[PDB]
Amino acid sequence: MTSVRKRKMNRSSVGKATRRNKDKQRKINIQSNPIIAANWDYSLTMAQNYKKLGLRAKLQTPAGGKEADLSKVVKRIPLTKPVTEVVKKLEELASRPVIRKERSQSEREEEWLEKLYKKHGDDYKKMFFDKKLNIYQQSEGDLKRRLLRWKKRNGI
Amino acid sequence: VKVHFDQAGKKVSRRNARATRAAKIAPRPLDLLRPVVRAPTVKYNRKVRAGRGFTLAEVKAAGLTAAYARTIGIAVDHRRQNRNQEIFDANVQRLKEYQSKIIVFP
Amino acid sequence: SEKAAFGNMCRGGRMFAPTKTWRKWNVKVNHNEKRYATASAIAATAVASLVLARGHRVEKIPEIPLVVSTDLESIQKTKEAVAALKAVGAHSDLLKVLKSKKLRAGKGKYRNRRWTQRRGPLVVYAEDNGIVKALRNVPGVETANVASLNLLQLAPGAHLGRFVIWTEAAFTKLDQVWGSETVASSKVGYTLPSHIISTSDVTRIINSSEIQSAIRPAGQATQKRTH
Amino acid sequence: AKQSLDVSSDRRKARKAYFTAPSSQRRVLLSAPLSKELRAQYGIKALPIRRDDEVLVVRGSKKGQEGKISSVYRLKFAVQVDKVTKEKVNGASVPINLHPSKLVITKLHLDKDRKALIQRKGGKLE
RNA sequence: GUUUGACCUCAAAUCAGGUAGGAGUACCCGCUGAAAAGCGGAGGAAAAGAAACCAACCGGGAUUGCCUUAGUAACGGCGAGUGAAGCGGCAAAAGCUCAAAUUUGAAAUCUGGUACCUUCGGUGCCCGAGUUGUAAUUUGGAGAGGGCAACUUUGGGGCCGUUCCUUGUCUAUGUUCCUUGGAACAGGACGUCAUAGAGGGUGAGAAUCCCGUGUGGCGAGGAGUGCGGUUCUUUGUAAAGUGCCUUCGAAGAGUCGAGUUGUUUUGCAGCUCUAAGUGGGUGGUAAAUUCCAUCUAAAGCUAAAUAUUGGCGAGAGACCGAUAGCGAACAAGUACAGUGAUGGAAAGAUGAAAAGAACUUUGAAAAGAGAGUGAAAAAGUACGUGAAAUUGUUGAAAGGGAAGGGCAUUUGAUCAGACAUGGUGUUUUGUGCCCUCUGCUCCUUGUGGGUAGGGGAAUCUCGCA
RNA sequence: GGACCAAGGAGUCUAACGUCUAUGCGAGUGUUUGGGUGUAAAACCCAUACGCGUAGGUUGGGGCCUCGCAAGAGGUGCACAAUCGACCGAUCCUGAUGUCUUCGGAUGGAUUUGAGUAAGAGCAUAGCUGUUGGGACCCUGGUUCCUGCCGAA
RNA sequence: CGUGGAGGUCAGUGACGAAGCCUAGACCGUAAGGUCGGGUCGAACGGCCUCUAGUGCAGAUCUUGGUGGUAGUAGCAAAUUGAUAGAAUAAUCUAGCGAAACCA
RNA sequence: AAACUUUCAACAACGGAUCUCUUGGUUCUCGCAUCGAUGAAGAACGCAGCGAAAUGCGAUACGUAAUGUGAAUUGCAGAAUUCCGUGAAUCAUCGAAUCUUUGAACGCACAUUGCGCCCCUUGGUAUUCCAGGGGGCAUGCCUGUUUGAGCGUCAUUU
Repeated sequence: MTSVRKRKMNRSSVGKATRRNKDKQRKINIQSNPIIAANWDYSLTMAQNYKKLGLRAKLQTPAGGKEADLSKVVKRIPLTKPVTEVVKKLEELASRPVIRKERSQSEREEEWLEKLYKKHGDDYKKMFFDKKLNIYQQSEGDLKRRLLRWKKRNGI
Repeated sequence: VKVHFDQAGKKVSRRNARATRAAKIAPRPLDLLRPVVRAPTVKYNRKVRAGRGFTLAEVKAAGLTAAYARTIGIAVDHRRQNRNQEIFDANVQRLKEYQSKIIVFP
Repeated sequence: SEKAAFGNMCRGGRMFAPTKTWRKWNVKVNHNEKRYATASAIAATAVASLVLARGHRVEKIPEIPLVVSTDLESIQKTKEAVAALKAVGAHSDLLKVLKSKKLRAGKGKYRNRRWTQRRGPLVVYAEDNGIVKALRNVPGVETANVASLNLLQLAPGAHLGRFVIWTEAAFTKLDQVWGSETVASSKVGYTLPSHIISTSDVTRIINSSEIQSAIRPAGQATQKRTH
Repeated sequence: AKQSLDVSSDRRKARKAYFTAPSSQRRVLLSAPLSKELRAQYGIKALPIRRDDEVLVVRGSKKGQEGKISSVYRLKFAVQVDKVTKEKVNGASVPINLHPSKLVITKLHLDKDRKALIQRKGGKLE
C-alpha cells in the first residue's frame, strides 16, 4: 500500500474494484452427473463422500493414514499367558441400453445393389467381374455384406 | 533465504485443487490406473513401486487397445519393457480387477 | 522493512537488529511427549479439585467426570442446549464467563484482540448431530470430538483441569481413543504410559503401619533450645 | 461469530468503511426503529429514515421530545429534526444534530417507493 | 514478327486489410559484465518437457518442484574451502505434430473481394495463392496397400435447465424499571433471541438501538459447452476401429565428428577440416580377432504440480503506536535545495454538539476587560493530557565577591495523630428459630437440612433486646 | 568528555559442530516433505521411505546378609580401578602338510597395539552455555536494574 | 526489581474517575523498587502462574527536539515606489532591531 | 535599610515529554491476470455560483447520456418533487459519447505558434476568387488489388 499506484487508487474517486471470492472457493458444485449432484453432501469431503458412495476415490496407496474411525472395539492380545445404492443406480444407467439407430443404406447405392440383384441375381463371381455397375470394382464379400444388409432392409 | 510460511496454506489450496479437479471428474478417480513395478538398484530391488504405464503388449494381453485404454483411465507407457514374468502377470491381474470394477456410460 | 542517519541511536536511522522473518516461529515436539501431555490433561479433568483450583463454578454439578446422554448431541438449537446445561448445573460457570467479559489492557485492543473473558465448559461428543452449531453462540463453551481433544482447549494457559462435559458415547469412545490394558489403542504403537510410583499418597505410605513399625521414635518436631 | 471468509472483522477496515461511506449507503446506515404501534401497523422493526416523516426522541438530553424532520444531514451521519434546537445568545436558532439510532419513528410519510419497500420487506401494509 | 504475348524480376501507389514500437518490469528467458549495473524479450506464469535418458539392477521410464541422497562423490597453492548426481518417498501427471516413397481416375487446399444469411462465422460467385506442393493418410509404439472374417461406431445444430461470473433484494431478540452521569452504551433488578455473543456506529464497556453477523430464500444481467433433458435434422457406396492372411515397408549434413582458440568447469562460441547407413549415439563387460545393454541426435507444440518485494483484489498479525511504523497517519516525493542528474523535510488529538464566545467597553491595530456558551475554557480554532531544562511575580530565608553534600540536633513554619468508646459477672422486663403440642418438605438417609400453625415464659432454660 | 533538559540510543538473529541439564521412548528413536482430517496458517490421525544409533581370575569396593550388646568378624559384592589372563586385528621371525618353481601358511614365538571381544545406549525436543561464520555489541571512544556468594593473575 | 506484548485466572479495578502528571504527604522494602493519601486529569488499567522480547542509559565532541548564559552584547543588508530612524548643518547620543564563537 | 545575588514554596510563563487513541505503516497468507498507434504511461493548459492544495473532468470540461435506488446537497448562495413520481443526489452502477496541447507521437518542418497537400460540406455576386466548418496525409513489415519498368528469359510463317 506504499506504491504510488495503490495510494492514488486509494485517494481516487473511483473506488476499488472489489470482488469477494474466498467464501465460494471452498464450496464446489460437481457439475457433471445429476445423480452424484443429488448424493453430494458438501460436508463430508471428496474422500468421505466418495467412500459413502462406494466409488474408489484415489486409485492406489494413499500417503498418510486413513480414518479407521472406530467402527469396532479392538481388544488386547493375551499372548497365551499361563494358567452401493447410488452405485446400483449408476450401474443401471450404464446398464441401460441407449436408443440406438441401425446404420441404414444410401438410396443411390442401394439402388445400385438393386440393379446388381436383378442383373446377376445372387451369384458373386459373375458380378465381381462385371464392368458395368461395378465400376468401383467392389471387394468380393463387401458385395456380399452390402447385399445382405440390403436384403435384410428390403426384399428378404 | 526463503521460508515456507505457506506450508499450511498451499496444502489447503492443493486440497482445493483436489476438490475442484474432482468436481469436474465427478465419477472418475483423480489418478489413472498405474502399474505395479519392481524397482531397480540393488538397494531397492526387493521393493515394488508404482510405475508410470504398463505397455502395449500387456494391455493387449488384458484384451483391449491402449488408445481405448487411455479413455478408460489406464496409464500407458510405450518406452517401458516387460521383462519379468511375475510383474507382468500381477499387473495383468490388476488390469482385470480394474476392468471388473468399472461401469462405463455410453 | 529491509533497508528502510544510519545509526541505531539516530532519529530515523536503521535500528539495531532489524527483525528478520527467519527467526524460529514453530517448535518441533516429540509426538509421544505431546500425547503424554494430552493424557495428563485428560486424567486431570476428572479430579475437579483441580477444576476448582483453576477456577470454575462447578460446586453444584451432579458428579465428576460429568457424563450426559448422547441425546445431547442431537440438539440443534441454542436455547435448548443452554437449558440443558442449566439442568446439568453448569449455569454458574456460564454466568461467570458471561460476567467476565473485560476489555484488553494492552495496545492489542486495537490489534483486533479487543475483548477478553474466561473459559467455561468443554463438551466432548462422539459425533456431531447439530450440537456444535447449537453451542457455538453461547460464550465460553467449546466442543471437541474425542479424536482431536485439543490441548489448548484441554489445559488453557497450561493450567490442568478445565471443566469438561462428556457425552455418553464419547465417554465410551475414550477407551477406543486411548486404549487400555484391555482395548488396544487405536493409535499406532501407542501405550497409555506407566507410573513410577503406584500410590499417589506419600503420607499414606509413611503413616501406613509397617514403615511406622520400622522407624525410630521422633523428636519434639521443634527443637528444645538448650543454653 | 463470523463464518464467511468474505466477511472481515478488522477494526481498521470497519472504521475506514464507516467514515468513507457514500451517501446511498449512508441512508441505509441512517436507520431508525419504528414504534410499537407502527410495528403493530406494518409488522416491521426498523427503516431507513427520510425527512418527510415524523419522529420522537428516546435518548439524549432532549429525551421525550418529538417532531418532523427538518432535514437529514447525511454528511455528518446525522439528522436535524425541526423544533429541537439550541437558541444561541444572539437569539438565533440552530438544531441539534440527532442520530436516528436514538430516534423512534412515530408517523411515516408513505410513498410508492416506500410502500413497495414495505411490501418487499414483508410488511402487512394497509 | 521491327509485331504480339507468356513469364520472371524490380519498382510505384493518400489502394485495401492488418501489424511493430512506448510504459511497467516482483517472478521468468537470453546477451554483456565489473568492483551488481546494463541490454533485449515475454507471460500469468515463463522456462523446460515426451529420451541419440538413467542404469547395470528381479531394471527404470516426458518435464517440473519438495524431502532425502549430502555437505557425500568430485574439485581445490587437495589451502581458503568449493560443491553435484543416480536411486527412493511425495506433489503433479498427458501426450502429441511435421519432414521420407503419387490423389494422379482428375489441388481434392487456402487468403481476399462481392451477394446474401442464423455473423468470433456460414453459403454462393469471382479473382487470386499454389504442383519449385496446398489438402487427406502415415511419425517406429511403426505404418501403408489389398484380401478375408466379422463385429463395432457415427455427425451437426437449436432451445430450456444446470455450471461459472457480475450483481439486486429479503430473512432474529429490551431501547423494560432504579441509581449515577451533560450524555447510559455504566451499575443493579427483571427479561427475550441465538445456525446470529464477529465487527463497527450511535454524546462513556450496546447480543438484544442501528448497520450488520448467522441461517436460508427470491431475483437480474451476462459467460459457456462442462453435462442434463427436450426439439430439429443429419447417408454418402461416408468415416473409423479390432483379429487373420498376402505384398511392401522411405526419414532431420556445414550437421555428427576432428583440431585449435576464447570462455566456462564439461559444455558453449569462433576459425579450419569435415562423415556413415544391418547406420549412428552412449555405457558397462571380458575366460578376450569380446559379447551384451540402451536410445535414435542434428524439426515442432504441450496443461498441471513451480517462482512471484509488480498489477488487481481480498483476509490476517504474541508487529510499530506519531523521534516508532513507509521518506510521507497531515494538500509527501510535498514544501524546499540543486543548472541538472538528484537530494528531500517538518507537520496527528477543541468539544458530545461549534453550542467557536450575542451584547457593552478600552483599544490605530494587535490585544483586552465586563458578559455568556459549554459537564469542563483547570477544553477559546495558540486549543486532549500538559513533565523537565529555563523565565516572571509574590512570600520566606540567606548572602555580601557567598560553591555543593553527609551526620546529628535545635529553632521557625507545618503535617499526621480514634468516626475508639468496650469486655466480665449479676439483676429487671419483653421478645424469638426459647418451651410445649400439631405439621409440611429436601436428600448426602445421619451425630442431617429447610419450613408452617396455634399455645406458653404462670415455672424453668437458651439467644436476643 | 562534558551549557542544561526531554525522548531515542549500543551482545540481536541465524547456521554448523560441543559440553551440561531437563523431558519422552529405548536398542531403538525421530508425526508435521507429504497425505487424511478440521470448529481451519491451530489441533487431531498417519502409508511408504529416509536420518542417526544398535547388531576368565585376584585385589579391592557402594552396600546387603549373617553372627556379634556393641566394638568388630565372616560371606556375597554395584560402579570403577590395578594386576594376571585369554582371544581377535596388526607387528616381526618359525615356513610344516602340501607344493605347477614359485605358490602356500601349518605350528610355535615376540612386543606393544585397540574409546577391540569377553552381554549395548542411543535418538528426538527444549533450556543454558563453548568455538566458528554470516554486518555479528554500537560508532579509538562508548556499551543501559539491584542484591548475595565465589573471586585471581 | 522494572518495561512492551501473549495464554490462563482474580465472575480483579474503573465516569461516584482508569492511565498519566505533580506531591517541602504518609508507609514498606538493604536495594532495584513497591503501596497509599492529596491535587490535576479524563477512558481505560492492574495483581498472580506462565510465555515472549526492538526489555532497563549520564556520558558514545551519539541522534532529534526544547531552553539557557554569552547579551540587550557584538553589531545595524550578519535574515527581514524604496529604504534602521531621530538629533548632532546634509561631518557623537538616543531610540528601534538584534547575533554568533564558546560554555566538568 | 533598600537594590542585587542564591535557595525554597505559591501562582503565572515556556516547552512539548508522558498517558490514551489511530481512515497509517509493517509483515504473512490466499485468489486473479488486466496497459499501447481504436493512441499507453507521463507532462502542460483549463473546467466549480463563490476553490488554494487533494480528487474528478476536457470547451458536452468537479461533468453528458444509460441503469439502479428513491429525496436530497450542505460553508454560504440557489434550485426544487407537481410527491406517489420517467425523479433531487458532490448517490451508486456504468456497457453510449465528448476528450484541449503534447507525449511510442505520426503531413513536412520547428529557436517559426513556419510551410503545407488531398477529400467532404456551406456561404460570400460565384464558372474562376475568397471565407467558414469537418476529415485524413509518419516509418518498417506482411498479404492481396492496381499501375508500370527491365538489353532477365522464352515464344512468334496454321
